[PDB]
Formats: sequence, structure tokens, C-alpha cells
Amino acid sequence: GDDDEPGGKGAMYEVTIEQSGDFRSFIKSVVVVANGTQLKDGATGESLASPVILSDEELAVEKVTLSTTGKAIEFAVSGGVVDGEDGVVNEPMQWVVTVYKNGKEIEKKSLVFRDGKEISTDDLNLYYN
Repeated sequence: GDDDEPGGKGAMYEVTIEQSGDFRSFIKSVVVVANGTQLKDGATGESLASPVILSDEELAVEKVTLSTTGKAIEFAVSGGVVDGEDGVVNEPMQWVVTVYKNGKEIEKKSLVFRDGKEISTDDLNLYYN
């Protein structure tokens, strides 16, 4: 389509994020970096000009999946949250997070976030190539 350009190696990748517990009151933060290809948005399947950051409003859904339009050479997946909603008490939350390739799973995770206060935790710190 249009033209192609053979030469070299790499993969494809797809990350998921399910969002459990009280995630709707927790100002949360993610990165996505794609070597050698563009990203795709799980909401709609629109292509995206990576590298990109997801802010809390975008991460207000129950689940995201983001993937690669083509021959990717990397994934990098970091994130965390705070507790700074002017001191509202709620219940804690979780992030059930997984990473897939051009046709296999490679990472199979969860994390648990809880109340207290604002902090800085690279609580998710994943990467692949």
C-alpha cells in the first residue's frame, strides 16, 4: 500500500490495562514509546503519532488496550498514581496490566495502589524489544 521498504527485523506489540477498585478518583499517569512504528488507540482504532503520554481523563475508562500499526522494535510501559483529590477518602485501586507481541504474551502483571497522599512511584517500570 503506497510503497514498502524491506530490510531488518523487529516485532509488533500490544499492552493492556484493566483498572480495578476505586480508580475513578485517582489522578493517574502513563507513557507509551514506539520504535519504528506508530501506535493505535483502543477506544476507536485510530492511529497515533507516538511517543505519547496518557493523562487521567484518557485513563478514565475501565480498560485500555494500545497497540502498534506496524513493525515495532520496542515497548516501554511506565506509570503510577497519587492521592491528592483535596484529601477525599475512598477505597484503593489496582492495575491489571499485560504485554503481548506479534502473537504471544510476554508480561503478565498486576499492581495495587492505595490511599495516603501524593508520592512519586515508578510502580510500573516495564520495557521490551
